Amino acid sequence: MGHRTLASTPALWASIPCPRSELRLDLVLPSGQSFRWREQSPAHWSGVLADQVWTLTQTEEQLHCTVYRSQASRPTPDELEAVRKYFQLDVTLAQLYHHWGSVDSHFQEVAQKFQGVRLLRQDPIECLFSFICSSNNNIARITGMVERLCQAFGPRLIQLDDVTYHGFPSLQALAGPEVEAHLRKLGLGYRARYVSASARAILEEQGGLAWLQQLRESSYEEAHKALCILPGVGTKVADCICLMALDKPQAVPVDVHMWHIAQRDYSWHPTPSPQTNKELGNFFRSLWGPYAGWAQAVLFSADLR
Ligand SMILES: c1ccc2c(NC3CCCCC3)nc(C3CC3)nc2c1
Repeated sequence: MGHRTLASTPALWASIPCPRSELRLDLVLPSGQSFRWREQSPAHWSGVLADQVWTLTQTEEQLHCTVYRSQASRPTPDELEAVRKYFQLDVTLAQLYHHWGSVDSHFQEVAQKFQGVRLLRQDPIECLFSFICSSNNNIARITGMVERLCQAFGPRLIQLDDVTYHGFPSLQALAGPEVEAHLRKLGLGYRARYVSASARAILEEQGGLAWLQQLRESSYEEAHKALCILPGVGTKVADCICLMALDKPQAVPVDVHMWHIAQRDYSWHPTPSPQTNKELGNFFRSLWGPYAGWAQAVLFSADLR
């Protein structure tokens, strides 16, 4: 079995009305939100979404989706709802791009060269453990560690060419007393202890998946504080999970990367440290407004290119 392309199997693809202004897969899927997508063929993005493998590709006006499960067929309208939810396609980006463009002139400039930078709505467990794997790491090496984590502890879904896709591990799988030693063997280093000890904390102390739904329904301030009780989850990782899985669109994760960007392109300086990081966060919330994390995604994606 091989990765599908739109050209070679058109009947297996369902289309979503989606202009390049609302979504660019190439500025979203590889741009440090999810680490589960690879361009396995030009303009064709393959990855695990809701425990199934998908390939996504787009033309000027449409997003095209295929799902690998039986006999091959088009995604059902119900299956496509997972895709709509993941890309938050209810949110009209054009309205957000204008509002940011008005209140910030550098952004306005970047925005018309980098259309369709959306924020994924990610599964809380996948997002939490992926961003625990993100510390002191580039996108390349994070992607590798997450792949090896899922290979070890997640269910095998399918093989396409020489890529074996796994579901994201459950809390139960990551909480086991052998997990930390095995994840060290896979090169996660110090992040191994964080993954295993956080899985255990969530299961035994916080009450499982119910806690991450509770944090979804809570304020940014509550949810951020709540996440920072987990081994390996400080301001940076808490802000990532807040923005990308817990619907806190005002969350702005700040590292040395976001800092070289604000230094150069915004003539900012601390009046890199916890105190200086929080100031920077506050600035971007003051400037861009209640969806500041989304505006940050445009600049970060832009900067990676
Ligand atoms: C490794 C992996 C991912 C990221 C990352 N992802 C951003 C997070 C906020 C918006 C969208 C994606 N951001 C940053 C900096 C804050 C800019 N560093 C990373 C280092």
